[PDB]
Amino acid sequence: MKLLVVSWGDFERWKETKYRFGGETSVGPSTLPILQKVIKPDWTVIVLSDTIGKDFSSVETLREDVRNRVMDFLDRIGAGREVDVIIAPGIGEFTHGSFRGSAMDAYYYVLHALSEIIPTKGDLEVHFDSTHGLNYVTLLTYRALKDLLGIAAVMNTVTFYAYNSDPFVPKITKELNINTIETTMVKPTPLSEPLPGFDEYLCPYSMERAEFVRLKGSLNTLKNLRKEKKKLEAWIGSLLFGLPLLFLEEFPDIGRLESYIEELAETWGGAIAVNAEEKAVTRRLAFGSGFGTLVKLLFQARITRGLLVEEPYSIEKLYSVSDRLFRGSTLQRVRVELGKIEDKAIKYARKGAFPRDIPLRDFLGFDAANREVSPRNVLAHAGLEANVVEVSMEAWEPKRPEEEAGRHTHLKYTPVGLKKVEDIVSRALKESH
Amino acid sequence: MKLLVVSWGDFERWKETKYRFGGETSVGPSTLPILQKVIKPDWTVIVLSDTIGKDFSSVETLREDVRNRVMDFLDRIGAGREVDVIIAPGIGEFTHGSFRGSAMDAYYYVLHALSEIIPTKGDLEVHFDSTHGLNYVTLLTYRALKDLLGIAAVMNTVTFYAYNSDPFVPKITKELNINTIETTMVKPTPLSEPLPGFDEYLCPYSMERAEFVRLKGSLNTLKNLRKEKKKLEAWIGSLLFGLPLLFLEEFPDIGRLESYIEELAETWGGAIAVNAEEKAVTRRLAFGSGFGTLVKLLFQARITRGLLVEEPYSIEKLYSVSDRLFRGSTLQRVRVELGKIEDKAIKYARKGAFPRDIPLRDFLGFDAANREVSPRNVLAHAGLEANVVEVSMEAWEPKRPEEEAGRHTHLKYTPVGLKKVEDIVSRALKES
Repeated sequence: MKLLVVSWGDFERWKETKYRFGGETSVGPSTLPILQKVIKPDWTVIVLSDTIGKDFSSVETLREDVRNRVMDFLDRIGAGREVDVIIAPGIGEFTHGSFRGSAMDAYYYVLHALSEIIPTKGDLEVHFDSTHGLNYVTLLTYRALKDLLGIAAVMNTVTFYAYNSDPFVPKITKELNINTIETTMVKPTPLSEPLPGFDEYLCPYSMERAEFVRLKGSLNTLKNLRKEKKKLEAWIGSLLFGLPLLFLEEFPDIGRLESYIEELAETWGGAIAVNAEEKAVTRRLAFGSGFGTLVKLLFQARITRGLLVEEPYSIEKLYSVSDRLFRGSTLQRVRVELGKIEDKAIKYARKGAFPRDIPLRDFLGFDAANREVSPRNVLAHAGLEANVVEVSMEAWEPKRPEEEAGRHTHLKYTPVGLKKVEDIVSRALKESH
Repeated sequence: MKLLVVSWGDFERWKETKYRFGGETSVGPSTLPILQKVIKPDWTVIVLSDTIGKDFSSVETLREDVRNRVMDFLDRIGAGREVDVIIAPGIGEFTHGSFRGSAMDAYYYVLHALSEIIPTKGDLEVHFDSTHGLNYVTLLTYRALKDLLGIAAVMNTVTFYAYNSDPFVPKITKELNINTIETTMVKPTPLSEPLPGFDEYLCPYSMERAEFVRLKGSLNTLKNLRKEKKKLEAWIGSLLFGLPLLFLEEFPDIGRLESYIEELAETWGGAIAVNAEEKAVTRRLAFGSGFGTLVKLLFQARITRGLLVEEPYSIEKLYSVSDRLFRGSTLQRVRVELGKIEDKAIKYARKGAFPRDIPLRDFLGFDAANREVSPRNVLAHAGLEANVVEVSMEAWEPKRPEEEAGRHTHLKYTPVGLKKVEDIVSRALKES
């Protein structure tokens, strides 16, 4: 997959000029046609501001106005119609109208938009053109792209290239070169924010206190997220800290995440007041960090959903899951722990023994000291602490148990144990923020 | 400590307007006064393209010209004395001059500039304004800030704000609000990239390939990096993987890193050809990723120099170092491993036994047949692998061995062990 993303301003006010890029040459007002010719992307994404729109009879007429104007210009230049247009909420008082709201709305809207576009299977080569963009929309688009690509890198290889053209001088300019200003192999960065308190999903920009309290109090999301919060924070922690069994047992409900994001995103869109006479758009609700955390959580869930399997979890499965999610010293300590449990099963098997629903402590043969569940041991033993895990050996007739024991030995958290791990990991996630 | 960074283009062509910010109001051509009033910055930095320079006698007359007119403007709106100004290398054909070079030189030059300004001690509250910036110089400045603060976050609390104003639109604007476009607590991101091949410290932009090979061969930096490259990647690995004994033994020479950066910086500057008649600057050398990696490596070293304890390295010191340097599961893993060794030393101390210069495998009492040094065991056991570490206990008269053993028990890599570990960590960093 090759993805070209382009940050745009007022594309009608652009002058014709020449562009050099990849030994090719292009006469036109925009960088997009030569960028497509050289890079040959599988998909193009154009990111521009609401403040280009010249219609205030509706919020959906305002967008179709902008989308049409963009579709004309793509015919004007040689640009293909294979594109997505993210019409992001911009700010400021213009001659053709007025737009007010949180300036950070643009980030959260593009973040959510890009989460539904960037593929969640396969490698990503990403090209971002910033030549034509507004400073603040281009930073917030750059920030939103990077933050999602980082979650993508956990499971897949992600290369990111960024271009800007030579600055434009009215009639001195003969040919602007399109420079590469970044080429990066994107580091894997799993989500490491806890979900915030219920003040930080939607905030009131221009709305009477009681109306806001009614909208907030109407949201199913905030009600459910109260009871679910800890289990989701336990899942986030299982990627960050190297807990392969917690990852499987705590794997989120994608449908319920999809539900929360759509409810919050719909409430936002609905509270946009477009006053048609006086040419004015007020976004009376602002997005909060909690919306971005949900968008990112659902994107990390989609990226990793391919690893999930049914409820009997074998040491061999935990090995395979671990080799995708983890790297460096985290990957290696996980393998040593699975090693210790695996080697003990091989011993049990040579003796013709197959214990079932036995605590890991009894399975490894520990002393009667320390029945407490400390953060230390839960995090140091890749979440496979001896007082919280239950082991089951599915009976078989060994002949080479060294390669057979992994498929037949299953780990499970106890119902009591899982609650102790969720606290420790949830607290450890919040204490690292 | 509160810091204010701003991105500037041509600050003369800016009209008077009024700006609202944080229960305040101000009238001027720029946001800096009201930003400086509301935010009470302990220090301020301004990043401008050099492409606003007019007098092309040579390089020091451009930077001079640009610094003069800036220092005029900062008196016109009373921007105080607590200020640094970074004249970054821009490119393009302008009305009063032409500038040629890699577009990425402004990233590395500003990264270098910022690396000597940002405090490497105590917490940081960084405020960034992009209102008056060129797109690319503002994006590279933002990227350069984040890269360094991420390293500072290893050791200190770092909070970051970005601002941009409502657009100035000349023929309807009454007043412009200063919007906060970002509020973030900066995640600790240790340096996580190997040093590259000796092609990628300085690259020729417009130098004939025979002249480049000449000057690459005269740099004392690339010859001294030949030796150390592995020893430095080992150190980078020590933070990233949780190897606190390797962090101490491989702790780089800051004076020697300083001199490498300055030799690459002053070699780049000395390949800038200025033509007074053609009004044309040409940067014939471009900075490579490797220049960026050295600047970041020197920055991580200054940030953590405080953790380099005196010899010998005791289990108590390794605990102390570890507690500062590592978080989450990596910290808990390292603590359990030092605890294995400590608990052993306690048992020895109780029997009045004080083994001196004994391999860790004999101290822990291991089987034979396992003297191969694997990636797995070096990375999984916090670099304290039983075939590469030597233990000593300084004998004493114990009263509470559970408190004393920590202070009197010293670890170090064997000379053979350290070279194997360097190879394993260096390699693990390259596969990343």
